Amino acid sequence: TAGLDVNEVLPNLYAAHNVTEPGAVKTDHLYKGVDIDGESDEGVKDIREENI
Amino acid sequence: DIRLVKKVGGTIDDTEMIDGVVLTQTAIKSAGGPTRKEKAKIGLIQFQISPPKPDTENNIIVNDYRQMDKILKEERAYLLNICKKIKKAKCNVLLIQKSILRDAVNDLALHFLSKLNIMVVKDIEREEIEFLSKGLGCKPIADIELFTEDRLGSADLVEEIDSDGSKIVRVTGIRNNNARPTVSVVIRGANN
Amino acid sequence: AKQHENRLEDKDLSDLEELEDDEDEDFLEAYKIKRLNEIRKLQERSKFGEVFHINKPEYNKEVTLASQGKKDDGGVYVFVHLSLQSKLQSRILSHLFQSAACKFREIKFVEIPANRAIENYPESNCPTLIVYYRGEVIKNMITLLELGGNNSKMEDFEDFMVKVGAVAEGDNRLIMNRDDEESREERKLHY
Amino acid sequence: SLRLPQNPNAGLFKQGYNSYSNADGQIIKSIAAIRELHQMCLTSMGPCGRNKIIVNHLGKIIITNDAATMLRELDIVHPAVKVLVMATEQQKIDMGDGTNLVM
Amino acid sequence: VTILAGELMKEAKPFLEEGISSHLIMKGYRKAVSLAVEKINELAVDITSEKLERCARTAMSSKLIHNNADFFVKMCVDAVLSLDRNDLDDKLIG
Amino acid sequence: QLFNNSRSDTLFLGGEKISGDDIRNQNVLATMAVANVVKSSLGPVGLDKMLVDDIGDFTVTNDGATILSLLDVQHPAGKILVELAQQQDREIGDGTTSVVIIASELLKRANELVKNKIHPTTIITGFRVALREAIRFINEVLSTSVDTLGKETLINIAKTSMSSKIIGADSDFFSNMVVDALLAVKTQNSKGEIKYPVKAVNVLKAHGKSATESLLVPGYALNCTVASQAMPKRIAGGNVKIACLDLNLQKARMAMGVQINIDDPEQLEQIRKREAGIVLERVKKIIDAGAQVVLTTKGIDDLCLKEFVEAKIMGVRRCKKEDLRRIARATGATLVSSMSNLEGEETFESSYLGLCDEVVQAKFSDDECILIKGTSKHSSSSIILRGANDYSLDEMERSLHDSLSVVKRTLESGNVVPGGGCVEAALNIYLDNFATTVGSREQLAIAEFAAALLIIPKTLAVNAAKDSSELVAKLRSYHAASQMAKPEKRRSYRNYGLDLIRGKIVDEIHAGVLEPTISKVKSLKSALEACVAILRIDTMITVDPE
Amino acid sequence: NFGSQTPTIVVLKEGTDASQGKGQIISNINACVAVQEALKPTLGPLGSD
Amino acid sequence: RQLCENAGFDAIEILNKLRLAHSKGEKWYGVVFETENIGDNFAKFVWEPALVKINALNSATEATNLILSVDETITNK
Ligand SMILES: Nc1ncnc2c1ncn2[C@@H]1O[C@H](COP(=O)(O)OP(=O)(O)O)[C@@H](O)[C@H]1O
Ligand SMILES: Nc1ncnc2c1ncn2[C@@H]1O[C@H](COP(=O)(O)OP(=O)(O)O)[C@@H](O)[C@H]1O
Ligand SMILES: [Mg+2]
Repeated sequence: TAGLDVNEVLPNLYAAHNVTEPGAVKTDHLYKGVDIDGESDEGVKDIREENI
Repeated sequence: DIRLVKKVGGTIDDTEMIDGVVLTQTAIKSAGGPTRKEKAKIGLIQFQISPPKPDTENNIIVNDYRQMDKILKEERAYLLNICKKIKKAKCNVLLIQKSILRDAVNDLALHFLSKLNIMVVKDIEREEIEFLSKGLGCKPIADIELFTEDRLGSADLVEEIDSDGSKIVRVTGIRNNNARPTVSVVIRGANN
Repeated sequence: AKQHENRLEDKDLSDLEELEDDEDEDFLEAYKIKRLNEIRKLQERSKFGEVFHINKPEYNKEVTLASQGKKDDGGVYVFVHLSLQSKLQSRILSHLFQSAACKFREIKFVEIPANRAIENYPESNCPTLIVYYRGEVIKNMITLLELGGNNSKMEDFEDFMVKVGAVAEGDNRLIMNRDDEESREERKLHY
Repeated sequence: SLRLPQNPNAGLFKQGYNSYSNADGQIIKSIAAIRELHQMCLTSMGPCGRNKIIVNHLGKIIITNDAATMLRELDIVHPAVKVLVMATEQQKIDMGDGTNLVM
Repeated sequence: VTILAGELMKEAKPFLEEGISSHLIMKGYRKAVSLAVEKINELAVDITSEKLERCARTAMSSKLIHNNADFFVKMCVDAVLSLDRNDLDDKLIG
Repeated sequence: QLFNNSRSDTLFLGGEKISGDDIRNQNVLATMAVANVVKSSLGPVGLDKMLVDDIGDFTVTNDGATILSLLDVQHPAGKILVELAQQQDREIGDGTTSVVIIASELLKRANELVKNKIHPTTIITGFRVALREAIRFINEVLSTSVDTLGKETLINIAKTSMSSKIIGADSDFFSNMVVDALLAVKTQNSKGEIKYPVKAVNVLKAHGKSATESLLVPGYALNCTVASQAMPKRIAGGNVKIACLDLNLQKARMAMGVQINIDDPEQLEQIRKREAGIVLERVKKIIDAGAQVVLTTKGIDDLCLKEFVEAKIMGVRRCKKEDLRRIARATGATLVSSMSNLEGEETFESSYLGLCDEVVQAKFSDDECILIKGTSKHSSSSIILRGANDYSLDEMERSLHDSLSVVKRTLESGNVVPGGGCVEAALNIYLDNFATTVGSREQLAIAEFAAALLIIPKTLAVNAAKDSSELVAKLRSYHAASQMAKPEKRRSYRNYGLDLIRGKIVDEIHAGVLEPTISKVKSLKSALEACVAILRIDTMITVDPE
Repeated sequence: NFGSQTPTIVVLKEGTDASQGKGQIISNINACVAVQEALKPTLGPLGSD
Repeated sequence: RQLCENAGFDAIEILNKLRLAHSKGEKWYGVVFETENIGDNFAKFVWEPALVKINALNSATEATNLILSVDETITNK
């Protein structure tokens, strides 16, 4: 629905979760999500600052 | 005297005045002997080239098996000596009228003319005889005995081009130089 | 239902012999005797076969009496041609009469000049084709623009004879039904 | 040969009644029947979702991006699709949130 | 309002034929209309001097009484002056 | 559009009367209604369609040539685009899908100019000055045909014609096939002018293995069955003589209107014998000539088959007229309509016979084909297409037939240009600077003419289901710098287009896609002449049938 | 099983309009442009009624 | 655009004059029907409130964005 190619946006987002929880605490890879408008690649700049 | 020939194909920009008399009909291509003619003598045939018969219906009987050999030989002989007189008069281009009532040509007559490299056409309108005769300077012919060289015209190039599907017969130049020449121009266009 | 009728209906006396080895003799020969009798009737009815170039006194007999025939209502169709040698369609129609005369011997083919037919006839209306039957005019046909005009063919003339009831639809002599031997040869091979 | 016996012992039930077993790929058809209106929901989820025109027989129009709402007006024939209508209707009544997801 | 909305939809026709999504076209107008409202506030004036007459002549355009504005505007301005502030009852102008 | 107009108010016409901008809008929707089926078929990303005849029969077709011919439209404004698709197939043989889209958009984009009170005479004048300026720019931007040490051109030309087809993936195999086919069937005419007769090669509808394993025949393949089954099927040895006859060889009656009449019944059997003997005397002299293979246009009766079976001659009936001219032209024989000469005698000379190396009858999925290979005088070629069914091969037949016309033009005219909407995007930058020079009202006509030319590269991206503005904006950026190239090669930012399989802008010369420039010339004029025909109409007068 | 016909179950009712494709939203724009054409010449003092 | 087409004037000469003359015609630059020319509207005493303009753009922007977020049409019965 965002006018992006799903074949490139979907597996780019899997890379954030294929790098699973290393030995360091306070991992911030959980807030990665899709983006409707903006930057390329798509993992959103967190859903954080966005407040959604 | 100013005939407007309509040919579907091409564009309007390709329209130009043809020097000689352009023919609308295409060639027969039943034999397909000659391809391109140069310095050809044009003749206008009004009679029909066929085996010997009057215009009315007839009855031919066969009382002996030897009569068929004379019939099959003499039928082509009537076509042969016509081609000899055509060869004696060195007439290279022939124009035959429509002639719905009597057969204009056949496979036998086309074969003898194929060896002599003589093109032939059909489906000529009766009203266009004034345009072809006055334009090309060729008097018509309606009898084989009165066929001679003085009644025939002349031309430098007589050919039939195939310009992207649109087939047209074109004549270039007339050496008779009669009193009042004629005009012929083909109209080309994308749409009919 | 039609598969049983096509064995006899769609085969002449020459074609019925194909089923001599396959079908029963009594079933086949019973119909061959019927079709043989029909062929004999056409031979007796073959009183014509060339164009009758007539003149007027005679018209009052040839054209009309004939149309009565036996008068058993043995009617006879009589195709008249008011010929005019100056017209191009008239000479075409004269050729069709002699061609059809050699085939359909039961139908009478009549020809006469149009100037000698009717007092001061319009030359523009010629050639004229009239069809008599039992003294009554079945068809007063006008010039051949209906039948193609200058491009009239033998197939168009035979089709007109079927419309006026002069020849049956499934007649083996008509060019529409008289398929070529090479045509039937290809059908048997591809069957 | 010209005509079948047309399903004998069919007078046990009325002519209008029909059975639909799992065989003959009918469960695949029920999944395909869901796929007809499910693709309508694809273009209606999210912030970039597109609303839908629904003209009723009375003429009252409602333009919307919400599943539970759009499925109220559409008269459905397939019973398996009506399970999604009442499932989304339960979602709207109880929580009032997340109806496209149910669909 | 109508000949303007149709032009925006007619202008959105070839973009929909292209691969432009629907939300991209709406984001442009919704972001541009915010500047148009602010720009119209700058085009408009804060006029208080000179104390109605001129505004009525333009509202009567495109119909019958525009040519007779010399007579109807003189008494039409007196219609609203009878009404006081903060009431503005429309049924009194029946 | 809104409602129907009044029917002959104080005009007294038996039919309908309409006028104003309503019919001008109906012509735009009419050209757009017939163009929508052509939109999805453009470019390699386009998909095919199927037309059902309401009798079960269907045919798969991609090109808009025969699709619009089959679609029976009753609106006469749409008939001009129907005939335009048929016209472009005759002369050029490629781009029927593009002229319909270009002609429709020129009318669609010019519809805005109508309600601006710009007259159509001024609009077409602005289009025509843009046309001849575009033709000269096309004549400047064209490239030579050498490009390297080797040829490296004709293999790439086939890929453009072969794209957007079912066998576009197999174009690498078929590219060598089409170039080897047309180089074999060349001829000589007009004292040095080389010609390439299209359709001279035989396209056979075979079924079997696959389109990838389609064997190219080094010679002509005749599609006909053998007469008798007891004949020899394979004829080996060199110098196989080919006889091409057309006269009537089966037993026929006498002259067309004569009647046989005889009084003496003794000679009734003799006349029957000579009618059966006169037809066998012709077959006797062919055996004396020693023709191993004989071909006849007409039928062959069983009276003639016994002599061919005995003497081991290959007699084939039911040949067609157009085929035997190519057999005689390839094998070196001459067409014989009848056996005669200038003399009164009747005979047959050995010079009439052709020559070939091998003749073999092959059968593949109920398709008997006589494979004639090794013509000594002149070479020939045939392509045996193989696929699923006959209706799928009709798309392949049209795909190959269009490929011959495109490869015909690049050899007749060596000038070519790249694909991917390169010249369509280059003319926009050239015409924008020219539109400002002319000054007056023709600026909008030349400008909107340029905007309509961009629809070709836009449709490639819309049908690809990708983002189109990014590719068009990048293609616009490179072409924008081409006019401002600042010559001193380093003249880059030209000869680029779209790459749809990857979605990038790369060099079309290295990618291996080209198209002849003459196709661009005739398509633009024929598209504009069709646009002139629709714009100049004001009012319609539809008369009902009596 | 209860009938030899086995009718295929349609999703929507009979008579329901068509659905997704090419030209759905364009028809709504052309429908608005059609209504917009009637109100087009009525603009300004030199218009019509 | 349409305001001048109904007046019978050519739109190209008008629309070319509006764009290139906004520098000296800062804000009160518009069409004049009486003199068949283009000039300042402040001298002609033609006025109009701003509330028509704000509600027109907001209603027109809301109208076009309503169905632009629609790609379906369902009509029962
Ligand atoms: N601006 C945005 N950026 C990223 N994700 C969003 C944004 N807006 C909505 N979403 C996501 O889209 C989803 C849509 O949920 P949805 O089912 O439409 O909610 P509702 O039940 O209100 O319809 C939400 O779960 C949310 O995570
Ligand atoms: N491989 C390709 N890459 C980019 N564009 C192509 C390619 N193949 C074809 N095209 C474009 O498609 C257009 C028309 O293609 P064409 O072969 O005429 O289609 P059709 O065979 O359906 O008529 C050409 O103008 C060309 O630019
Ligand atoms: Mg092509």
